[PDB]
Amino acid sequence: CTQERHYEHLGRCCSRCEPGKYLSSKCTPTSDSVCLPCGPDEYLDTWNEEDKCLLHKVCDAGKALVAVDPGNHTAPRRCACTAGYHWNSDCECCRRNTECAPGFGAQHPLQLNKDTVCTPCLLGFFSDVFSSTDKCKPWTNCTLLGKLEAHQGTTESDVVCSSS
Amino acid sequence: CTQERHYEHLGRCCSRCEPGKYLSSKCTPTSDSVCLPCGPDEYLDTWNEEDKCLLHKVCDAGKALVAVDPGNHTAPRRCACTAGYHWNSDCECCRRNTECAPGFGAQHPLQLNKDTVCTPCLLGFFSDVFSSTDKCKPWTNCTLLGKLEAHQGTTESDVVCSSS
Amino acid sequence: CTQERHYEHLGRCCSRCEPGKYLSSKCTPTSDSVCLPCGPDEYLDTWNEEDKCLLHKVCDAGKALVAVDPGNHTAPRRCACTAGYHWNSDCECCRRNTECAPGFGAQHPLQLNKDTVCTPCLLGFFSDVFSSTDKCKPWTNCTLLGKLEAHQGTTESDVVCSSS
Amino acid sequence: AQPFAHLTINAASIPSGSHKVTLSSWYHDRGWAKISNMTLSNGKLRVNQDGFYYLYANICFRHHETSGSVPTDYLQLMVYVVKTSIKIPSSHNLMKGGSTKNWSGNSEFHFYSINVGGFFKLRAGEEISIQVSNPSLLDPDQDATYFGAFKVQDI
Amino acid sequence: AQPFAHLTINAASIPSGSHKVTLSSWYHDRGWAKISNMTLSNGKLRVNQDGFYYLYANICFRHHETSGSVPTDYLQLMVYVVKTSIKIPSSHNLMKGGSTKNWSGNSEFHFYSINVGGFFKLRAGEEISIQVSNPSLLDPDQDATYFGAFKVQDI
Amino acid sequence: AQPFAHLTINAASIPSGSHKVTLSSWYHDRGWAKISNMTLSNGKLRVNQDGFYYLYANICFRHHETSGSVPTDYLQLMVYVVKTSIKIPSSHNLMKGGSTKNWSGNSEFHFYSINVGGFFKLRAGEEISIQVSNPSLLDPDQDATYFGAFKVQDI
Repeated sequence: CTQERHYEHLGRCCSRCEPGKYLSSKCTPTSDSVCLPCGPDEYLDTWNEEDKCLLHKVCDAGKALVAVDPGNHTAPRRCACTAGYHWNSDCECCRRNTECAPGFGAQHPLQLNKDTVCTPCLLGFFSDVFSSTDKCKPWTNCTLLGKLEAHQGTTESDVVCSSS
Repeated sequence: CTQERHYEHLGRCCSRCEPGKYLSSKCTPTSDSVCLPCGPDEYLDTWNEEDKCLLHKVCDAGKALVAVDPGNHTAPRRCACTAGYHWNSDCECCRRNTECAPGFGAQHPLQLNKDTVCTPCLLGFFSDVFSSTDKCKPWTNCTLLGKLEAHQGTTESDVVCSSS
Repeated sequence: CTQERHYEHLGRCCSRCEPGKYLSSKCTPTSDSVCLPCGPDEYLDTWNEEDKCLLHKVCDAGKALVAVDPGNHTAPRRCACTAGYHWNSDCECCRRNTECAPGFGAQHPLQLNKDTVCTPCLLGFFSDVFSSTDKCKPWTNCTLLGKLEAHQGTTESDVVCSSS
Repeated sequence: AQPFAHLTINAASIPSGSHKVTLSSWYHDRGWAKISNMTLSNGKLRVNQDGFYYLYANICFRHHETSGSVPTDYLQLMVYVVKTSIKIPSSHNLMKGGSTKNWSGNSEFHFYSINVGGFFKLRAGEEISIQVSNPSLLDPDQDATYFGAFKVQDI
Repeated sequence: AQPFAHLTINAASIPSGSHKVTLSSWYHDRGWAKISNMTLSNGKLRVNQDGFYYLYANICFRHHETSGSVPTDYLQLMVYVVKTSIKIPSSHNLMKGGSTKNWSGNSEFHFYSINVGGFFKLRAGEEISIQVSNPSLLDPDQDATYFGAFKVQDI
Repeated sequence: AQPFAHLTINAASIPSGSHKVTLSSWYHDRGWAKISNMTLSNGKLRVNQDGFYYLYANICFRHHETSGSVPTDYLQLMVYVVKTSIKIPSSHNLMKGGSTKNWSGNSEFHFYSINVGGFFKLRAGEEISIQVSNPSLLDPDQDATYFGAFKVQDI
């Protein structure tokens, strides 16, 4: 018999427990499964055969983690690394986002809990700094400074303006 | 019934063991507690119901610890950090005494196994060094050098003397 | 009864197992010891009473170790530290061979898996470097350079040659 | 059957200081936390039945940049497994573990764990508790910080 | 009698990356490696009989000069003892241990070991497995890297 | 009932070298030290009754300024749990733990502890002993340095 609600015990096709509760008692030959609701800060999000509910992840501030979804008896608590960091599964920690070097800028918009991806500055823009947040700045317009363009700019440096 | 020598077991008000010995056998309905004396390097310092005596603290030289009171079957061994250190309960270790900065001196007398407490030098005295032992020195008397006082002193520096 | 093949169990002088196999069953009063052969990568090198064979040493490359003798069911696998290192029993690791200072050279031939032993350079030779492999070099012969000996050499420096 | 306990740190009640403290809040009924024929009051695990128990503890310390600078000073991350009589003054150390550490580097994250375990003779009424040096450094995870006990033999 | 297992790392099949991996090869029948009334498939230790087991793991990390330079970057040597249902998706952490390390010094050799142990309620069909952060740093010795379990009490 | 042992270091007889040594003096009858149906000769814990035992050890290393400078050289603090037959030559390693350390800093105190534990098949006549790398660094406390064993199941 199907699984989306059933399992097999004493030769019987017993009913599986629904999200929000765990099985307190396996089915006997005379009665079916006794499924009780998850206690505080616990949850099960699938039809199960668990004798205890899963405990919610702690979104430890001390790890630069914050709750994005508080979770409940049916859904797990979801956490994210705070600004400037992204979750790294190898260390299971919030790693500092990588910096884009001069000539490149951070691709926008900046994804929460994801590392910054760098891309080179294209014609008309530059970045002369190491930053994990800044995108390439457009070259200065000398006329706004009341000047003329003495020097063309690059991907790494801004134009040079001079009073005529 | 009182505690300064009694406890309750099989409905009976049994006698508690005296410092220097532990209870080898709890009281039966026919006899009382059998209290045997503490073995070598062991002790119990209170009327008790222990089945074994407490072992003496090791005053490890390797931790800069030394025995102040050897202790015995009745009293616990007492240890102290050697000169220049004081016991720190957070690390359970002998921490280097803190240094008084120029302008302050170590309050005397120096307490064994306690951290040095600093106090500012008062008029007529100075300290021009970082020390966890030295108290403020009094200003030099120029006449003992066969000189006159060219410059007044401060809390941080000594007077300046000059041959007239 | 002797040991080179015997041991005592149920009052009986039972036969000990030969290298290459372990005892699967101790002798009963009706039969003797049942000795089965060592499995893959295992060995026993003595007449024994073991219920399992010894597993071969891993000659971990990651420890700069290499197999000198692969070993087998009768003999243990032997390992050695690779060139430039020697096995240190305190750390149970491959330690960097020690360097001979100027004035001394490495005694040759260089022993595999042993530390280099230094000896001072004797008359006519020198070493002006720190090395765990080099032995003292003989002084340069100025005539091969088409020159004369301007300066005599030492144990630490070579002769000085000058075009006449 | 036998008594036992696996207590996980109460992530919501860890003290915030830097001074050694007795941990006084553990879970005993959620996640992997469980207790049987043993009593937990306030960080104190009371033995309800004489016997020889195996006692253990896993303690995890962690620090992240966003929490501030790690002051340049003495850092010794310690755990002490302590035994106290529910009616007899000073506690005594059963087990000790830890390490002096320097977490001044410029790395974003610092992590360290300690584990201790031993076989002990306990009496009903005796209590087992945990002390740690830097509470604000404690990792709140159930798989990280916890202690337990299980009886293996009668007295 | 009771089920048990002491699995030692399969020295010939340790993954070579630097990324966290589930170890998938242990010995179960040689040297100190042994198993009883428990099943080992691929790094997964299956419980064949309900009960409360004591689970443990010892993990040793090592690095030698001859293997190359230790890049100047983030080093966190971790072990996670994970529980998975032979028929239920995501695994969950039971125990965690480890330490951030700096192995940039000029010493020839670097070494570090972690140990974890706890009392857990397990059901037949549930599996216990090991995850480590830097597999290529794993010490292949049987006395160095291993995990095990033994039942101490019925459910 | 079952055999067991919790041996604490004999604070008065720790060797003074820097070379690896087999510890040869433990307490077996004072404080937390206890033994039952097991024999302790000279650092050697003899198994008196076949079975599967859980073996463990906690080792604490410590150094204080007043003891002198920590030479700038190779420091690897290790513990090896060794098995030997009361009548069969070379010992073999059961468990290994430890860490390379740099204790050159200007801190007054240095501290480090290791723990190891595993399930093993032992025979009467077999002996369990402890080896450590830097004996003069050993912490003499009973809650700090010790090893033990307890039988959990018959063969």
